[PDB]
Amino acid sequence: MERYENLFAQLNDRREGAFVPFVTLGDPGIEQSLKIIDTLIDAGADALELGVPFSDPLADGPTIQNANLRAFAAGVTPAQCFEMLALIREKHPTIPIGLLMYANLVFNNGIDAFYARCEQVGVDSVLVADVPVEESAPFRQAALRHNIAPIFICPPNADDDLLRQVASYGRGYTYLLSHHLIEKLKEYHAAPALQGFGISSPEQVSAAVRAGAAGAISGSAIVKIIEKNLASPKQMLAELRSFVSAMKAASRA
Amino acid sequence: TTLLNPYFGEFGGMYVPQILMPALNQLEEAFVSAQKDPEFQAQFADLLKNYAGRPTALTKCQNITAGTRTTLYLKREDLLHGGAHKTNQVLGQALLAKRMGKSEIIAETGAGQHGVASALASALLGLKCRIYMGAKDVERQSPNVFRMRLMGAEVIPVHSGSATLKDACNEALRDWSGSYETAHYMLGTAAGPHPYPTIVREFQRMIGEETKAQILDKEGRLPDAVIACVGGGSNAIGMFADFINDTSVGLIGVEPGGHGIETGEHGAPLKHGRVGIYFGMKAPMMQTADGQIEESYSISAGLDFPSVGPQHAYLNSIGRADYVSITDDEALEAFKTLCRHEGIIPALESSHALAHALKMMREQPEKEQLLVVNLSGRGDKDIFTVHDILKAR
Ligand SMILES: O=C(NCCOP(=O)(O)O)c1ccc(OC(F)(F)F)cc1
Ligand SMILES: O=C(NCCOP(=O)(O)O)c1ccc(OC(F)(F)F)cc1
Ligand SMILES: O=C(NCCOP(=O)(O)O)c1ccc(OC(F)(F)F)cc1
Ligand SMILES: *Cc1c(COP(=O)(O)O)cnc(C)c1O
Ligand SMILES: [Cl-]
Ligand SMILES: [Cl-]
Ligand SMILES: [Cl-]
Ligand SMILES: [Cl-]
Ligand SMILES: [Cl-]
Ligand code: NA
Repeated sequence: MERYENLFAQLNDRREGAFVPFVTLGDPGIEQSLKIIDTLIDAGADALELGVPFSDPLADGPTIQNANLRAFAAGVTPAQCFEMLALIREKHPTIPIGLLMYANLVFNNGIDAFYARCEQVGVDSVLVADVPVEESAPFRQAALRHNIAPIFICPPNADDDLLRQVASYGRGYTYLLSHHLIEKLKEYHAAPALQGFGISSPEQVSAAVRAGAAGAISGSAIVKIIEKNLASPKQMLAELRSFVSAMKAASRA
Repeated sequence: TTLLNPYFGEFGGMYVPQILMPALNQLEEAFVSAQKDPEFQAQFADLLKNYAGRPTALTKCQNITAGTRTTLYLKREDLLHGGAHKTNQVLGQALLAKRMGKSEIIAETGAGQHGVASALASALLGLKCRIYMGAKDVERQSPNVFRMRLMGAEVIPVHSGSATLKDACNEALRDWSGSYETAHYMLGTAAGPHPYPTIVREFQRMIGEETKAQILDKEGRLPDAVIACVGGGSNAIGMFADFINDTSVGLIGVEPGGHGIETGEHGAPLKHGRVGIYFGMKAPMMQTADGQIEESYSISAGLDFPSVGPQHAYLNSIGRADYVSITDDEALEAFKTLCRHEGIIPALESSHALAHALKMMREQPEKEQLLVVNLSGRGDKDIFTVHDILKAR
């Protein structure tokens, strides 16, 4: 499988950017999370980024911290997350699926076994939030051994050595935080950039693509709709549908 | 690239989001520079002497050891300004912050002692101090919170997650990732991402240096063993560091056994946890079978960091240091013993170290042994805790 490569080729042919929602698996419960994810796809998500609930999500802001708490309240475990992942891939064969993980969950039962499990359920990439590229060797090697793309954050202040490492070591896409970085990354033959952090409106999706990124990632904006509508799951899905449709439209040529 | 080795064997490292790496790299460079700067060394030594009250005494305990072949000394970190060893390293880290042109300090605290230590260092050196503390902890440590605020620190209650130490740690780091141009993160133990285990050891190493000089002066030889409690590892590594190369000197670290290892309600990750990656480091920690981080339990809240410094895990793995545990009840007995027989009220943290030494003596009373216990703090703060337990009995 080369699902990211295939997606970007297809999007390029359509002069289109990717829109990529971030949600927490199992927020606010297993069955509703599965429905949420199907809704995001049916509204035009090009790829998914999916979080596994973790006790101490250091790199996440209040919205996503709350999503993890909701998932824990539902008794969601990583094992249950992997069952969900298998079911999602089974429903949707081509959409790239990326995980946002913390190191302890990857290291816990053995790094190789974690990536093997990702391969078995049909995941495409893993971003390990608290592994900097300087210490990523065992993670990216295991990822690549199991046909998983290791994803790295490229900070807006990244120096030249960091740009070169990210361009060399990452695959699938480069996670770019919110035009110079974009051009350097292209120069160093990095995986295509997706811009993430604080993307909450169509205008920002369009701006990311115009700057030369291959697409945009949105999480807080999407999870806020979940939080807003906890009492009304049916309306939750309608609001998710209209928001994703609008955001996806903004990426179109 | 780093200037120094971030690992101790397989333990340690720098497991932080990419955005925090410049902050760690800046700090390592500043520390390596400072350690080679005689002017920095002289300023640090001056604050330690004339503000904190170093050197601290080394006190023999004949009343406790009478009739056995144990000689016992207490290294009196209880006599340091602030009443615990944490003062040493906050003064060094506050000087580092100034060296880096930082005007603001961020710290975490659980049982409040690191909060108070950070606040007093920040007051002395004219830094703007903000302290993150889990809301549950803010509730159960109101004396310490009041001290921090008297010293002009801003105390920020943390509601996220379980509202305890690990959540306070997380808020401190999130803040630092945005503020590190102007703020230094004053981490409170010899754990977390490199370079903190190294920096905290070096800024606590005078404990062991002094102990070595004092024991040679008083006994004409090195100790048979030095014994220190292990919450995160700072007072222990400070006592141990100068003796690591003295291969005859035993290094014994004491983790809290809580209600007993078998009960599961303990704080002994080094010997009874499982290696994980969290807090920026690879280390033994308290965690569920599927890798969620848990809490340590001890009568002594200061021993509740749910992992341990990576140098301790390394010294254990190569057999250079031995680690044991002491239960709440053993610590309470040692607390009572020291009050009654030496007129010193020890911190319940330190009482774990004392309890193990008492065991070493009592189990084998005709064994020749010269022991030093690191008395990491005074126990005024614990008298209500001890009163309440003894009353409910
Ligand atoms: O991702 C961050 N911000 C918001 C985006 O995440 P989210 O709002 O959860 O989608 C974010 C914030 C801080 C950070 O550094 C550290 F964790 F070390 F403190 C790393 C990432
Ligand atoms: O994709 C993520 N969040 C969703 C997009 O951000 P937002 O839309 O602001 O929630 C996201 C990515 C990485 C991350 O951790 C770290 F940066 F350290 F790698 C945290 C959140
Ligand atoms: O144990 C810690 N702090 C001591 C607080 O002392 P006290 O006030 O007595 O609870 C402590 C704090 C931070 C840490 O690493 C990281 F920053 F990454 F989270 C590791 C240990
Ligand atoms: C905080 C504290 C400790 C535990 O911290 P370490 O980093 O393990 O030394 C021990 N003793 C006292 C008095 C403390 O305040
Ligand atoms: Cl390279
Ligand atoms: Cl001296
Ligand atoms: Cl000397
Ligand atoms: Cl002598
Ligand atoms: Cl008497
Ligand atoms: Na501990």
